[PDB]
Amino acid sequence: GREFGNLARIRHVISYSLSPFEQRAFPSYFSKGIPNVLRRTRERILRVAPPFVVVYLIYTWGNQEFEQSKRKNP
Amino acid sequence: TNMRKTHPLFKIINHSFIDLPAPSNISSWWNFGSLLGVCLMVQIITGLFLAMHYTSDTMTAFSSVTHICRDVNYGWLIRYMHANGASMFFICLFLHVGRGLYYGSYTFMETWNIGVLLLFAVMATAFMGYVLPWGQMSFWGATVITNLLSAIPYIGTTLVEWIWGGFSVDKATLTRFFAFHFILPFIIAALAIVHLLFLHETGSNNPTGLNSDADKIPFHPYYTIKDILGILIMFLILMTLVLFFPDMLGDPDNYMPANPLNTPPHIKPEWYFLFAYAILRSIPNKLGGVLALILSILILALMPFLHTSKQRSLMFRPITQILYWILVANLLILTWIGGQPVEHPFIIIGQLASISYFSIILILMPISGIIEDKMLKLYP
Amino acid sequence: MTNMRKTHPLFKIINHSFIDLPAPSNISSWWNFGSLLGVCLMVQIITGLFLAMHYTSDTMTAFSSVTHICRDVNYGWLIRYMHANGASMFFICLFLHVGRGLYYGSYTFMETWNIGVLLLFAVMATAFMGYVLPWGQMSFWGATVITNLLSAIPYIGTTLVEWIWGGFSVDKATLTRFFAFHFILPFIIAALAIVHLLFLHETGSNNPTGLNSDADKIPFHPYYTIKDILGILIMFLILMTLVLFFPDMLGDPDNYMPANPLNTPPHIKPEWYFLFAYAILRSIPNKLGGVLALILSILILALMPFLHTSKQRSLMFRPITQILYWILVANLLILTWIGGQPVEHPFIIIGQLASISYFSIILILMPISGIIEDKMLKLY
Amino acid sequence: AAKNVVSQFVSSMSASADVLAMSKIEIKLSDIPEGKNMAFKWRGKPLFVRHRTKKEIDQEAAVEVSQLRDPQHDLDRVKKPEWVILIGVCTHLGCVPIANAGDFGGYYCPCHGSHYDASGRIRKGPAPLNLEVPAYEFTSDDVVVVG
Amino acid sequence: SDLELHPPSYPWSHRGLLSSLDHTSIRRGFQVYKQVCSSCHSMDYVAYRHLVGVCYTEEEAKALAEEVEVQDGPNDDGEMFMRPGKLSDYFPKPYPNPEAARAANNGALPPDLSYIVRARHGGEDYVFSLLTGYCEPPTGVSLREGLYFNPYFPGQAIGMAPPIYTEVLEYDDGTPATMSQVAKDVATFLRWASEPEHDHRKRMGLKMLLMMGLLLPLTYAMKRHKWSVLKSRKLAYRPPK
Amino acid sequence: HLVGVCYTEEEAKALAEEVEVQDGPNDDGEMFMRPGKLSDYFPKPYPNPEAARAANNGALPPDLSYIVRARHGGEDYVFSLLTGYCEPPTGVSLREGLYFNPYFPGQAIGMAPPIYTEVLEYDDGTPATMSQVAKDVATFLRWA
Ligand SMILES: CCCCCCCCCCCCCCCCCC(=O)OC[C@H](COP(=O)(O)OCCN)OC(=O)CCCCCCCCCCCCCCCCC
Ligand code: HEC
Ligand code: HEC
Ligand code: HEM
Ligand code: HEM
Ligand code: HEM
Ligand code: HEM
Ligand code: FES
Repeated sequence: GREFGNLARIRHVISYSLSPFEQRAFPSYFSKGIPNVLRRTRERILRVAPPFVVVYLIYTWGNQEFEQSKRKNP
Repeated sequence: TNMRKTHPLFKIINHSFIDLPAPSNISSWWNFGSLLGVCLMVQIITGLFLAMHYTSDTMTAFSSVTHICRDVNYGWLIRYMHANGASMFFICLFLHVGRGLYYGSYTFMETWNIGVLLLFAVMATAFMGYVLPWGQMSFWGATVITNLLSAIPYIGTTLVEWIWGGFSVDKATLTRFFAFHFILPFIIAALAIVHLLFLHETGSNNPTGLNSDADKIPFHPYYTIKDILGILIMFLILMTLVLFFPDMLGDPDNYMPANPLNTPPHIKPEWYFLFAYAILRSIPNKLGGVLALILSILILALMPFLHTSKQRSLMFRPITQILYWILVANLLILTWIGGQPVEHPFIIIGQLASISYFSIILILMPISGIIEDKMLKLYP
Repeated sequence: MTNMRKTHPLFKIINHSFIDLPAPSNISSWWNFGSLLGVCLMVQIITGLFLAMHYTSDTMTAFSSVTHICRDVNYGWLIRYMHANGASMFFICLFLHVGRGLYYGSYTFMETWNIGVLLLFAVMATAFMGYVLPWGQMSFWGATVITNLLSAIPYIGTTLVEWIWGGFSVDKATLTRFFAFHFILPFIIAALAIVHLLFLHETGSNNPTGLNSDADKIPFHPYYTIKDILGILIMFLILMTLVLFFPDMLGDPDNYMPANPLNTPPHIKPEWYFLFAYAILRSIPNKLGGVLALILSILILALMPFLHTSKQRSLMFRPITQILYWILVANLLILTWIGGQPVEHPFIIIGQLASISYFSIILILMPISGIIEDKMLKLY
Repeated sequence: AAKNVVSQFVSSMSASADVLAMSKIEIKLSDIPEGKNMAFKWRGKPLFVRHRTKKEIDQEAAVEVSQLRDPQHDLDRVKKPEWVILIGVCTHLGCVPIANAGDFGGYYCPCHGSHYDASGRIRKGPAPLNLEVPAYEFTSDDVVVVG
Repeated sequence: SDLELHPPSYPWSHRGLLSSLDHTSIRRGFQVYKQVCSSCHSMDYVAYRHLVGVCYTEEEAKALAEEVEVQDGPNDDGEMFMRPGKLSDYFPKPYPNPEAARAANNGALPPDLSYIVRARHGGEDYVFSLLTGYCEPPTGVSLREGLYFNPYFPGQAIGMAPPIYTEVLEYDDGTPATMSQVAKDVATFLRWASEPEHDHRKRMGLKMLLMMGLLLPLTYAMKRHKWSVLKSRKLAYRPPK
Repeated sequence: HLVGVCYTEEEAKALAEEVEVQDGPNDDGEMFMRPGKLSDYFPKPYPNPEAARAANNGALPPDLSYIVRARHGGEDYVFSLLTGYCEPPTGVSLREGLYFNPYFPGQAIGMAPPIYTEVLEYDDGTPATMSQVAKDVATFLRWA
């Protein structure tokens, strides 16, 4: 019903591909991976990390407050 | 002439797994639901090889479990594979749900509703399966969960007596829980077929949230080999969890036989229930706590009506991204609080976490979408 | 607006299958029978589920659990005897359904026929293990007899039988794994029946005349819906007068004793839907040959599509092959009677003649009769 | 990996160590004299074992095969005719036979009055068959291991 | 009291990821259990056949099983009789029912030690801390007679008398039976009693680690092959303007 | 199982308290000998089948819970067995400890003839003839 041939109408688009036997499986892996990993980390770390940082802070505070609650009160 | 497009058994396989058009840019998170199916299949297989030696009588339940772990050839592997596979199944399920929330996949409303029915079914299946080995925490968690389920006025006591088969958890409860734990995964498999059918009616979703009809690829061999790699990775974590540390996710107190006379000093379920249990400890009302549990599962089904944006995914909505990660952080907080004793300061922390949870899902996310629309010069 | 019956992705399947399915107008009451089988199947599952809620698969507490179901569980006797008599009525509907398929030439649908033969093997295995399950005398000794004739296979039979047994005899490992297999097999039968209906609906159903029925076709609703409700109510009448008036006319009295390996019964026989197979087995003086003849009896039932040497599909206009068909049906009745008899005079020679005539009518005389009427009607 | 895990599950379906423990752990001792028949508990069934003499060997060999209710000679029962190892179970109702009695010096069933010989062939009673000879393996001659 | 004391982490020889158990220590700890701990505690889920190929041979475990009597039966007159134990028998009960165990131990029931390092927080370390941790009670607490002060037991009031002292038993291999050595050996044996599959599990884990370290890069290489069909695809646009 | 069928709760409670049932163990760990209750099963004559075979000369008396449903003929078989004890014919010799009942398979039963005229006394004044006793016990076994 929603197979190939009637998904969308596309005009004037040219696409180029190679055989997998002509190109490398890992072409310039770390030289183009570590900059991209660092770039993706740069775009997402300020929106991901600080909730988990404040969760770690609340977790350590709750643990030390539980240990102080179990402690004696002279 | 070919049997792929003509044979009616192979036609469904061809249009569901071989020649199904899929977006070319879906990331590794789209593996997880497929992983869930494999996990379900694995559980069923291991469950069948657990049903060949398990005896569902109270005098011979724990002894039959020890006979599996000690005398049956690689019965320890089957049982601990079943338990850690249930845990990895809930890991995949939580990440599948969170990916559906992040990338705006709840616009497929029927797929979302079949999903939340599947979530209820697998939670019930896990609870009854944990009742089955008849340990101390199995019996006491069953007693706690059912006698708090008794909180509906005038209906609750008769309902919990009819669920129990008596005055408490006893041999009738164990037999009927074995039958129900056996019967539920096949209903789960049928609902998963309906889930996949409702998805394949409308196609799947890409991470950008745009229309993926401009660039679509066949499912085979691309997502076939991607799912094979995901299955291998899932098996790596599963076999590491079963073959090196079989008890980071378990409870030692379930290795004692069930004693109705002795109550444990601390009673808690598994971690995938624990956050809900924290909400169950948040409100000091019985019926209010039960409704807090039920709405804490059901507001995920409510969220298709909470979309107030004109952009689907969160890839271009950074404030709602921050608020979503605050929600996931709050879920981790509730999971930690649920396995803690009922003592200060965990009460106010759990109440604040439940208030933040319901405020973020109910109130703050549509307001964030509205003001993002306003800042993109869309809202009036 | 739109038509919700034909455009909904879930309701389209029910509309295509049971509502707007084109059906022949002239099909007789025998066309009810297969639908009754499906109803009987789910009836079995429902009763089995409640019989799974109080039964313990353990040789110390199997017979006592069955007596506890019969005496102490509220209406447990009703559900248990409904399960047993509905198994017998399931085989009654099975034999009438297969006889309809043989008489009216419905075996030309080859994939549907072979799928049905697979369903037949699965339900026979399910009923055999379920009969082993209550752990009476006849259950234990019938399991012993069937596994010994499985052990008659050369060089792999002994290993296969000690691996099916889980030991050196029939014990609680065999009982537990038979409980697990008897539980899980009807869902496989249900999925296989879904495939069975899928192949039939993509090939269409057959009229008793054998002609092309596309000239006169009617929707399934509301004709065959109400016709199948009437058939369901008649099937309930026979099942309820079997469960409420004669609970033990088909049952075995020696099953009401606890299982004893020391005491063997004077007569060992399986239930009445295995008796013709046992009589075919008992005739040949070779155990490997007897098992070979049993499996090839059900396989020549499967091979019946390849023996069709007539230009007319049904037997409506073929009276010689009609006569041979009723000789075959009466021969099946004779084998059923002989299978419940001991090996005494004159049952050996009668059983040998019955098996020889059964194989000769299925293999030899029916295509010869088809060729004879082909010549006799100037067809070739 | 697939062959390994299939082997794991197939070996799991096979016989466990508990059921393998109940067989082939029986030790028959040498302090049992001539003609003294006792029962061991093998596979949940009684097992009569007795040490015999050459006179009983010739007496059991004098009984013909074709005229029997169940045709079996003495050499086809055991390859050591001076050791008799049978199952002490009544084949009709399941009672316990009593050895060293009767005309031929064998088993006696008190529940109905069956007379057995020293080897175990049916001689009188409603039993339509003989007594089944279990298999055994030979260690040093003081010890024989049944099964 | 309400405040607790967590046991520390002792460096066992089986603490590592692939380090198996020390079977000489399991044999010595079995001798400790048979000579000391079997008077009050039970081992219902361990038979004498489990010791074959782990600590003892077939004939040694046969002699160990034959050293004790088992109430078998019934006889042909319907009576229970003593018999020498065989390899299929489990370890014998000290008391037939828990009520006589509570009567003979002043109310407290000594638990069945088949999972006691699997059912306690901290594992066999805690067991070691229970056995070498007995001390004089501090000033302020005055426990009831029949109890003893152990700071590692919850509530610090244990009903168990201190069972291990120096040369409490003799070892057949000429090992000095100090109290710490006996406690370490019985902790190793109780670790084996909960996990008889421990060494096999670690061997399968080592094979799994090598096997997955082989097949993650290879499956990743096939994925990168089939998807580097598309990951070097170049698209261009030619509008007629 | 007898309340609402043949007795009231007081009569069945008195019947249960007539007989003694072993129960326990106590806090000291010993089995005591309490009076019976309504929830108790019917008392076994022998603790194990081996002493049953010893007390009845090899033959084990079976459980008469489904002895109607375990035999062909039902309660007709029980009635013909209890009222069919006759002398053996000539040509067959019966050893001591066996009795000739033609309805038993093999015709040499090991059960001594249990019922005779006025073997017990009825509460309602029914004349306790042998056939009446056999009919009543066959009806009761059919109920059981
Ligand atoms: C005449 C009526 C007198 C009474 C009047 C009252 C009315 C009764 C009905 C009248 C009907 C009038 C005719 C209309 C019906 C149609 C024609 C018909 O049925 O004719 C009778 C039929 C003739 O045979 P037909 O099939 O027509 O053609 C064969 C080719 N010559 O003949 C037959 O079919 C006969 C079949 C005989 C079969 C005998 C089988 C013997 C062997 C059986 C062995 C089975 C068991 C084997 C066991 C082996 C192991 C022990
Ligand atoms: C009789 C004097 C005993 C001897 C010999 C051994 N133990 Fe024991 N033990 C005994 C009692 C009465 C109790 C219960 C005390 C209570 O308050 O519950 C115990 C308990 C234990 C436990 C469980 C501790 C826990 O926290 O649950 C362990 C692990 C234990 N004992 C170990 C142990 C060992 C290793 C022994 C052999 C040296 C041993 N016990 C001997 C009584 C007696
Ligand atoms: C002790 C003298 C008994 C009395 C009192 C009753 N019965 Fe009995 N019965 C007894 C024995 C030792 C046996 C074993 C079988 C044998 O070889 O004799 C039986 C058997 C029965 C049976 C089963 C018959 C069968 O074919 O299996 C029945 C139905 C039976 N007995 C009935 C019965 C009734 C109704 C009694 C009360 C009047 C009764 N028995 C008393 C010994 C004794
Ligand atoms: C029909 C298939 C299944 C069968 C036959 C089955 C059977 C069993 C049995 C016999 C046990 C008890 C043995 C044990 O101690 O592990 C068990 C435990 C368990 N099962 Fe399943 N199960 C099935 C499917 C599932 C599924 C789908 C889940 C996940 C939701 C699940 C989760 C569990 C859990 C969590 C336990 C407890 C593990 C433990 O405590 O050891 N089971 N199951
Ligand atoms: C029982 C466990 C579940 C199984 C086996 C399952 C199975 C699947 C499968 C096979 C897919 C298609 C592959 C994919 O897109 O990743 C899928 C997609 C989806 N599932 Fe689930 N699912 C489960 C739970 C859920 C739940 C609980 C929800 C609801 C939160 C859900 C909602 C969805 C949605 C919205 C999609 C489509 C999103 C997309 O394709 O982009 N699923 N599921
Ligand atoms: C998944 C569904 C089913 C379940 C859970 C199930 C379960 C059981 C159980 C627990 C018993 C033993 C109870 C008793 O007989 O006292 C039993 C007996 C039996 N079942 Fe099933 N069953 C199922 C489906 C079927 C089907 C489809 C058949 C075949 C028509 C069947 C045939 C039998 C038979 C013949 C018995 C023996 C009844 C007797 O005691 O005489 N069962 N089943
Ligand atoms: C196991 C239980 C079975 C069920 C639930 C079942 C179900 C059905 C149903 C619902 C139909 C359509 C209604 C009808 O026309 O009768 C049907 C037709 C059919 N079945 Fe089955 N069936 C079963 C067993 C078998 C077996 C064993 C065979 C093979 C001998 C078989 C072969 C056929 C054929 C050939 C038809 C088409 C007949 C026609 O429509 O003209 N079925 N079955
Ligand atoms: S009872 Fe033993 S021969 Fe009949």
